[PDB]
Amino acid sequence: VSEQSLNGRWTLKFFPQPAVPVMTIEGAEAANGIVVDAVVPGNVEIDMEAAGLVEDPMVGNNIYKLRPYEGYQWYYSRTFAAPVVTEGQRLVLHFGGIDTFAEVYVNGIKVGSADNMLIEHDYDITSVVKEGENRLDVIIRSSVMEAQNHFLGTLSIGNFSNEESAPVRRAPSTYGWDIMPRLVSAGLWRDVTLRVENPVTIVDANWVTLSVNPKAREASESLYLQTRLPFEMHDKVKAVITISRDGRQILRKEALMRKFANLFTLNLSGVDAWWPRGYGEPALYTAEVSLVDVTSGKIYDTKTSKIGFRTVKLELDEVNLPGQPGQFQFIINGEPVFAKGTNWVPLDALHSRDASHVEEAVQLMVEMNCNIVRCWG
Amino acid sequence: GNVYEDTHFFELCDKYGIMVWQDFAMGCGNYSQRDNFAAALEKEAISVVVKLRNHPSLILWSGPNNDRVSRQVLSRVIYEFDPTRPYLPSSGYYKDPFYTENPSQFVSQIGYHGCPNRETLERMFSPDSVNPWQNGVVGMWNDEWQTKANRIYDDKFQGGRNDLMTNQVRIIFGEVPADLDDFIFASQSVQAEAMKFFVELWRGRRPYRTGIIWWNIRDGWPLLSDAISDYWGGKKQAFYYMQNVHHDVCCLINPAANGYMLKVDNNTLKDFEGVVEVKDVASGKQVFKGKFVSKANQMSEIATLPMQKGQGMLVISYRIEGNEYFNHYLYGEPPYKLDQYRKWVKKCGIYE
Repeated sequence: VSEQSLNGRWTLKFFPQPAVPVMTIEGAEAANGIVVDAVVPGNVEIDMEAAGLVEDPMVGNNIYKLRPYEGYQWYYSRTFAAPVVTEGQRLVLHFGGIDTFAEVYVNGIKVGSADNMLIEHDYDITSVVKEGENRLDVIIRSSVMEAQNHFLGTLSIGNFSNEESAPVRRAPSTYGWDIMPRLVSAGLWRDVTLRVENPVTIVDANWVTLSVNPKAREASESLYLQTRLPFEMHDKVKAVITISRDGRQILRKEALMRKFANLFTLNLSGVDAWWPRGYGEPALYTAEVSLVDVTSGKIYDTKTSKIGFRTVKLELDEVNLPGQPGQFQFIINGEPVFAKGTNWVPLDALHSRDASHVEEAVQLMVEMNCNIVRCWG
Repeated sequence: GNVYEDTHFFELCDKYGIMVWQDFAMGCGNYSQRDNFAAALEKEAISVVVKLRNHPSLILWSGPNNDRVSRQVLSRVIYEFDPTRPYLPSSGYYKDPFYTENPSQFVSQIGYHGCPNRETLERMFSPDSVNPWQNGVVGMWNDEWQTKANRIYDDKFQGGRNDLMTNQVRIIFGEVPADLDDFIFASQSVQAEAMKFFVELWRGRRPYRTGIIWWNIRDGWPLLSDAISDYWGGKKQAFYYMQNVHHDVCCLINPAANGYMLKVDNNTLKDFEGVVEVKDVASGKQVFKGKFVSKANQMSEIATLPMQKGQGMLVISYRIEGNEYFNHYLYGEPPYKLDQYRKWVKKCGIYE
């Protein structure tokens, strides 16, 4: 129905982590720490430099001066107006990125516990949200100290990746590499939003290119659609599939929703294939699917994404060193492409600034004419 | 089948240079393939591996080819917590081709039964039950000797494991001695010659044979078993026989196609010179005498000895670096005369 954003100014209170880490709001407020203004999405080091508490780590040996903060806790807090929810609607609190181990409270009620900085986190706060001003509190603990909650196997010690990185789900380069500095950091480094979902909603729209014929401008595309559908809405809701490019509608298919999960296959004509750089055009088509009430015409949900009709196959060599690394070739749309490109390292040691560099960084590959890029583990 | 020994056991094995082959506490039979048993066993394996992986004496971990226990749970623990040691998923005449034609390079010898030393019998049996024959009947054991044959549940029967004793004495000596002390010496002599033959047969078949682990050196309870020493420390006749064929450099005689083969086995990394003499006990005729060169970490053929007439026993006397070591070889085919065999051991002067 809507997506209210919770980005902006938050309250950040940081303090050294005690022997028993702080998990509750009472302990976080009782702890003796410093309170400064914070920006979400952001990194805690950015908020402290804005407060004049840390020097610029990009200059000289200032990076080492952030060392004590690896054992600090970080208490994000803000208020928010609750969006309007009607009966059957669900209120979801969405985190694009929590770095890392945090307890999330809404109006003093714990709604989740995060432990992976690389994936999104969604919590159903429908039953805990209140009318009017609400409170949202996130209490992050030390990622480095979290490693001492595990016993490492022999093979996990002594590698180039830090031992602290082995038992936790974080970016290994944040602990230090030969190309990226050590800067564990913390904070809400991606968007925080409030989402309202109708009882009839799209759970997943999976687009799959079954086959492609670039010469005949044909393609067979599959849509694996999973939805949330109350049984009173079975046979009363229809799926509206729409393929278009540059405003011109290529296909509009309608089908009655009789199940919650369906597979739709579309045999398309006059459609171009997606090619990497040099081997043709990167033809993209707008693929939209909406759940519409058959009687009232109400649109309950709409999922839109730009897809490309393309097939990928990895032809492995069977003579010259069969099974050894590098003995393969990518087969795109049946053609053996020659890959030329770069390795993708972190865009910023403070990863909340990543999104601000993607445009410039991708444009480097466009000028370089890379047809491939490997996002480094 | 045993518990995991504590730290001190491995400390003594570290100190005295005794390598340790460690089984995981798994018995005869197949076990559960479900998550509950795997999780309980993974917790046990991880705990025991971290505790013992620092001892140099420990050299191997040991656990149809689809058993989750041996082929997954235990192997994953070793893979993550001890990548330095191998893991092996392994779950009546002593000259019978059953033993002498074993194809395994590394043998786990089954061991031979042997009646304990008389002092042990009088300590673990009632005065009226010290004699094995119930009502004096040669062939029957009383209810107490059947108990000390490990009868797990008090089910009254006759026969079974206890017959392994008298059968072995009958094969080697013809009849079962009615006298108790004559039976103890006879049953101990059978176990002594049988176990000595196995060690000599595997040491003499190197380099194909790579090891031998026999059952067993000590009992865990006052019992009638195939061990060579009892729970109270009573060394049986087999213990002393095995001691003389466990030397670092041992001169032994193996049966051959047309006679016997005198040989010397070296379980060290150093070469040794010596002189070996072979003589018959009763006649005293010197069968062989000459110098030998025992090359390191291998067995060496010394000489083929001519076949002797009838029964008897040979004496192997060899000196290395001014130290006289001794061994013997029982030639001929059973049954032997117990009084004659006792005369051979007495005249030889190696044992008592």
